Amino acid sequence: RAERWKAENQEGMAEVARFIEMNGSFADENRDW
Amino acid sequence: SQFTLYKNKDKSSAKTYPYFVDVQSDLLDNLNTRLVIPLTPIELLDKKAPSHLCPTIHIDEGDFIMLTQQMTSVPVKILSEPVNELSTFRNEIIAAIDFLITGI
Amino acid sequence: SQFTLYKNKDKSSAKTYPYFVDVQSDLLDNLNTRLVIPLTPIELLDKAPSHLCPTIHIDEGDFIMLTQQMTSVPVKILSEPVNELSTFRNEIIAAIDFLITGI
Repeated sequence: RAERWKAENQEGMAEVARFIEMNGSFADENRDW
Repeated sequence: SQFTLYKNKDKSSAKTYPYFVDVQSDLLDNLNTRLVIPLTPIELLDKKAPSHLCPTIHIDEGDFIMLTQQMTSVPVKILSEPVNELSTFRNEIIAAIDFLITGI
Repeated sequence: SQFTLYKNKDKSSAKTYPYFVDVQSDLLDNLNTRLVIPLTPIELLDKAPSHLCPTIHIDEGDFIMLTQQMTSVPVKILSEPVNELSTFRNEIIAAIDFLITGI
């Protein structure tokens, strides 16, 4: 039930995404190319 | 999508890094970022790259070295032009990443 | 120096990401770049998927490792080593496994 796993963890991921949008991304600011 | 190859739309880095391959599990496709690895043309190389870490990838677009050590997280937005699929290289791509973090 | 903890000297990201950990094999230390994963204060984040974002309890504080923000950086920015996370090596690598295999 890979789809159910995605469904269950949707809010967890969304929260993290909103966190990175509101606080900036480490990768983008430190990426070497 | 995992192992899908994308054309680098960034003019500043497109020359050295013409393409990048998505190496992130499809299970996590709800993320708005993707772990990707850039490919560089063999015709631009000064020296040979260690093949265990940087496998040679032969495709329609040409022959490339997968610069595994330069794997990075990028916004899903830049995955705008898929051009190929590298699922047949799955095992070596994974083994390359595993080598990078284990030395095995 | 795999699993060595570094203080973030990048001013534009230091507040959200005060530290990052080197996850690259010591066998490949001849490379001029390093694969690293940033840490963010847990009290600064309000419950990420545990399998993807391990919790780090260290002397510096309590952090979430943002595996999804893993990136290659110039070896130059590893200027300030302050600790090491070898005790969490399996949790750290497992998170990468998960990122790539979904297992």
